[PDB]
Amino acid sequence: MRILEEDLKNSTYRIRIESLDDLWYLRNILSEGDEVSAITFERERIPITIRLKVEKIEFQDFDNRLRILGKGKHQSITVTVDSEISITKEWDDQHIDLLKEATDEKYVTVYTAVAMDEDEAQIFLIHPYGIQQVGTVYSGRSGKYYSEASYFDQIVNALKNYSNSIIILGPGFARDRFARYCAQRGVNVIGSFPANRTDSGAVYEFITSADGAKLLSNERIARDKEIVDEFLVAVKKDMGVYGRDQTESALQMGALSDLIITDEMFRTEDGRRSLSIAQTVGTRIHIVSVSNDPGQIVKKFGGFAGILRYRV
Repeated sequence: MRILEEDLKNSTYRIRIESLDDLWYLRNILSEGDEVSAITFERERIPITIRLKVEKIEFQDFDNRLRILGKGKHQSITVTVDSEISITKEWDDQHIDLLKEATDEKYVTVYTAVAMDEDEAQIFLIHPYGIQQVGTVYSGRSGKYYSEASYFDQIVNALKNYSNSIIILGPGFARDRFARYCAQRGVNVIGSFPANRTDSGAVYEFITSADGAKLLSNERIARDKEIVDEFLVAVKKDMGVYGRDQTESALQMGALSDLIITDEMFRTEDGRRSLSIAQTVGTRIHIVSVSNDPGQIVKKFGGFAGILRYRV
């Protein structure tokens, strides 16, 4: 994301979408009734009171449903890479952060991860907020025992359409052989790290490992993982709290050191309500995104979770 200009007086920022992921960020930045402005076409502007946003994680287009103000009837703005937008609203800390994050290369890097066996390789894109399965190459080895080269070859083809640093994962050294195979084709990798299985789980676990940390411990995905794990360990050790009621409850009595709520519940009034209470009470805040599995966990628990402390 790129910030073109701003108007402090009217709480506005003009941002330019540069990547697909920028849409995900835009989506989290926009809310209920914000005022958005765009130039449509012999150029004409279109200011709007947002009423609904249409966007699915990993999409390439973003739709702002609305009511024109700059007349009166419903209309719509379609955001895509290269689009420019003026957003007016009250910018709380969470939203300002989304902006600082979207525009910082150090935080939005995308990696291509290949978790492979001797007979199967799954490719994923590690977005700064979640994992996106993007294919699967079977070696067929069982059915042909066969040249591992044409399997490795299948993997390289599936990777041609992407251009991010590569991380190779997997159980038995098939990863090492493949990394060596890629070096001969020019294609160089950060890669090759052991992993129990060959599924998404492997990617998250890599995120959680020493090497994973050195690489992306600051990205959202890694952060949401870190806290939700703490919570999971918390609940096991009888120091955790889940569910709106129970959590809000423990929050109110300054009995919890960490308040974990979801992406979704933050767009909720209780959500925003509890965040401030949390600041009053002296409790750390954590907004986990349902766009990754750590978020999914908290979602299932109700969207609210907390880690206990001796009543403050």
